[PDB]
Amino acid sequence: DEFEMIKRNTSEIISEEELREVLKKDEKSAGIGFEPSGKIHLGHYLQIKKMIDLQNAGFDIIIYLADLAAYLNQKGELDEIRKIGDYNKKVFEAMGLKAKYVYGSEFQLDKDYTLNVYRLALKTTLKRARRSMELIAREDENPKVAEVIYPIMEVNGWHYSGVDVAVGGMEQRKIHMLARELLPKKVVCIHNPVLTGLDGEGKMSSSKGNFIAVDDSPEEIRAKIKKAYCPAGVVEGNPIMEIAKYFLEYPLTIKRPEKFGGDLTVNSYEELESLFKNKELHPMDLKNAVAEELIKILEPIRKRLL
Ligand SMILES: N[C@@H](Cc1ccc(-c2ccccn2)nc1)C(=O)O
Repeated sequence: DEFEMIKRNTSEIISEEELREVLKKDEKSAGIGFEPSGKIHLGHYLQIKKMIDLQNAGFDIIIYLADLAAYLNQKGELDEIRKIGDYNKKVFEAMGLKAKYVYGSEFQLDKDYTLNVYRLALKTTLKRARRSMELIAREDENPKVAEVIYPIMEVNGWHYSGVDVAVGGMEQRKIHMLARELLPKKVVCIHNPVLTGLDGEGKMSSSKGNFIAVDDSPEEIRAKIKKAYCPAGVVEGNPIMEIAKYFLEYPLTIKRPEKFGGDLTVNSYEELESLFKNKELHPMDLKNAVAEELIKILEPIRKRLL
């Protein structure tokens, strides 16, 4: 059903009971925001895929091109940030998402909005605001006051958005917790898992250059996958298995030379995981299949961008 379709491949739903209450409503809205990113990667796509799930489930979708957040988070000047946000919109549209796109700065600098930001700054401890930014803040040896304005800026955004559901990666959870504690309307928070970087050494991120971009060329995708961390039998923190879990359609046919066991059809990610944990499926053949199927999945996106 819709709940299950929404829940599929999420890390958590802050409350399932509250989301069930939302799904009874006819008019319901879900939002996500992104600091504009020079490259749109599989992390982004995972969340937009989830936004599409909600859209299919009768939700109106709003995407915040979070230009002011990105400004607060040291991404550059607003005019430049906004150009990147416009590029990001194009990618999201190429992904098949029709939604309303709003630049946070269209409303986040209004006088009454600001006064509410100050109101929330009185209710939010520095310690809690800092903790909320631990996975989000730009690396800074000398953390700026802007870092603790960021979470109250976003919390007030959620308040102003009027959405019933907020979406983001697990790293967003502490900011979302603040929103649920501070605001008169508790937003349902759907968190998506954070993908491991291709080298398996941290989470996948724009600043770490450890991601596959939705517009990477086939040859780039093949090279990135060839080189990725993918230890035999190891599923945990294996970025290739995660791509297989989050992006691929099943039944999945894995091509292999007969000398390695010949073509392999797997009817679910859970079978794939079993075959991989049991070492019936070698990294090399997993990689080849994941690279080819991923290329196919991203191709219509790469094709539109042009
Ligand atoms: N914290 C997210 C960025 C992010 C996400 C959402 C919002 C927001 C929500 C409602 C209205 C306005 N803005 N602002 C910023 C990230 O790390 O990409």
